[PDB]
Amino acid sequence: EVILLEKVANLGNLGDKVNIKGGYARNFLLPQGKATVATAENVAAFEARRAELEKAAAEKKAAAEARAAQLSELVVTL
Amino acid sequence: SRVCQVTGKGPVTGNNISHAHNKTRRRFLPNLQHHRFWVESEKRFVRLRVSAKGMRIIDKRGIEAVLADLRARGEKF
RNA sequence: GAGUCGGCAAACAGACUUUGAUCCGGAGAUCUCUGAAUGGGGGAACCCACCUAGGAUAACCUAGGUAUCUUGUACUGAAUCCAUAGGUGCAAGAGGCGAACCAGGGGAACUGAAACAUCUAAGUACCCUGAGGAAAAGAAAUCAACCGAGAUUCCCUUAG
RNA sequence: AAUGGGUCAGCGACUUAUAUUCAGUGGCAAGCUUAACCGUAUAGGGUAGGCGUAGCGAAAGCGAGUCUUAAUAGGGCGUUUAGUCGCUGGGUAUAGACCCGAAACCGGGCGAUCUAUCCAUGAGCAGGUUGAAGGUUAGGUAACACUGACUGGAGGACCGAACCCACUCCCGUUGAAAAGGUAGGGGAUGACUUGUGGAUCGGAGUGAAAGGCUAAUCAAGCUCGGAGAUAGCUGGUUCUC
RNA sequence: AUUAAAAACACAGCACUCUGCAAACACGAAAGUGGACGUAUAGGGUGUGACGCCUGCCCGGUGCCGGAAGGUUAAUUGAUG
RNA sequence: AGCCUGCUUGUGUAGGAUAGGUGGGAGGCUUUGAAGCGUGGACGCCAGUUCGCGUGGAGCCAUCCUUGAAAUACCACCCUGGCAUGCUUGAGGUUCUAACUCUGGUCCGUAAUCCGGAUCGAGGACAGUGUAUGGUGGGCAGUUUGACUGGGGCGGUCUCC
RNA sequence: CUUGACUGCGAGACAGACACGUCGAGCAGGUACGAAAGUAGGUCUUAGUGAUCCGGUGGUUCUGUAUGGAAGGGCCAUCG
Repeated sequence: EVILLEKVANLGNLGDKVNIKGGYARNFLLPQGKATVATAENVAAFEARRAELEKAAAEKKAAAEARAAQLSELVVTL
Repeated sequence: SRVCQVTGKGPVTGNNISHAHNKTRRRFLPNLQHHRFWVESEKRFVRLRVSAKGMRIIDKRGIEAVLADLRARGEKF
């Protein structure tokens, strides 16, 4: 009932329509820009933007290549 | 008061028939709760006291369509 | 077209009217304070103000404004970047009263049942909210039986 | 020696509507009659409908018959000569239904100027006693215990006026007074008394509690409505033969 | 208040019991407010009623508190006939 | 608890050795069916069976060969002891944050212990509320609680022979 | 030996406010016994009981909300 927009969910995919609970669509996914309710009004707009899904979702895992190298330094003085 | 801000469901009245069929005036209250609804086109939440039927109507029609004709009626949010 | 200055209230004064009073109708002018009462208060008929314009000689006076809300619009702009809340100014409208009628919200009990609980009384009385001179309803997702009728309202029957 | 009436003069109790039944009296008559409504409108029109001309059966139905029945038997009901619409009476139904009369129940207001509690802010308590704790001082003990003297001025302390109360008698009972007076009595620096303003209200308040109080009203205020509640009860019911 | 001032109520003291704070509890269809701008030495309810000596037996009934988890058991489910 | 895959594991009387069967099927010869004893992995209504045969490209179970209520080899269909897992669902526990809650802090509207908004914190899918439902419930309510009767109360009696 | 502790009724009475109740010759259809007249519609007699409304069960010729059916209702028998 929703199109996903992130591939790091524990039971999610790239852009697959999944039918989920109403609270999970309502309260978490839609206010955080990671899913949108699968409506039958703009479906021909999704197929003319399928090459937009590759760039940011490849760059996200590519930015964590050098992001995790500064978290495990253990230089925080309590 | 206890009216849904989406549907206008207020409280209605009826009876409490016993096993000996004694009728007593009771009242039927809507299942109205407070819920914050995220609007993308305003980049904020609105918090309106709606029934669960109103929740389902938000789910079916979108928050933007329902929030369009809340204010034609002239509600708070 | 000949008297008049309202009544209880008859007289009396000073007067007015054929150059047309009084009287009657239409349109204006004035219209103190209270009261929705609306500049702020208040124990109704009272108390204290502000702003603008003009006039006034250590005192004021004239004429306008100055409520709240809703809607529309302009300007302004918090946390918070953008713009939202909010705030200021304008325009328009509202509020209160009235016997009933109407449409709704909430709704008894005595009573009857020869007691009394279901039931009745009765969706009555009452309270509340709106609207109009009427309102409401109204142009078949309606009824009829294989024939047909065609919106709604009101009345007489079918029928106690 | 039961009730009721002081008396007089006025007033004061079988109505009205709509349905119906019976009698009387009329019109039409195997038919009678219209309701709304139309009407130059008490006319005329309008016969939709109502009742009658046929009944039996729970019904389908069948019909001078029908039902029951296995029955053409029995038995029940029915079948040759009248009904309908007015009008006037007597009844009946539903309405306050002959009139007057509860205690009460419910609904909307009005009241805490009396009172019960409380809140705020004020103020009253003549006069006389008693003499707590503390202190000072002399004694007295290792300091402490503990004794006198002086001081101090406590207390829901004491006696007593104002004030507040109300235990007793008598009077008064148609009062001076819808709760008092006169003699005596209780408290009287407090859990006191009181002014002014405010708060709480009717299955609801407040109550040092008595069913007390809430405007002379209280086991559920007052007022207005439902309402002409209801009354198998009481009282009354008017001229003549 | 207006026939009962008392032996009645109150009372200091006592005990039981509730309540960890947005307290138990009360008035409020609710918001709120009191409790309380308090906090278990506090606050509510209840009974007893200074003080002195004391306050015996009973847990069957009924309540209150705790306990397994066996039977029963409501809406809702909807197998099967 | 529902479903599927290869379906491998069937050890009774008697059968060397196996019974849950249904059809093509009478011989298995794809390194035969690598074989006599047998290494190890499993289990056995226990000495019954599978694969690396100890080595190797080798005739064993003899397909009625007996026997047994149906025989093994061929090859298709399912289930049963059930191996495994997902396609699911139902009850618990723990955790998370994002709904929700806060009669917590701090900003802001604002000169406000209200109320919103933002943010931080804390709890947390609990709490709580709506609706349905069982339980408790004189806290409150509308009522009922018979007549006769040598007055009433008590006892007795109410219908029938 | 056997079911007359029958089915349909029922002339006429008794009792009686009503609802109830009591007795019953005879007729039809089928049966018991008896050779046959005939007796047999319970028991020598009078107590042994309970209205309606609700429901249950078995029939049915009836109805059956447009129609064909059902549902529900009606009548008949019966139970609580």
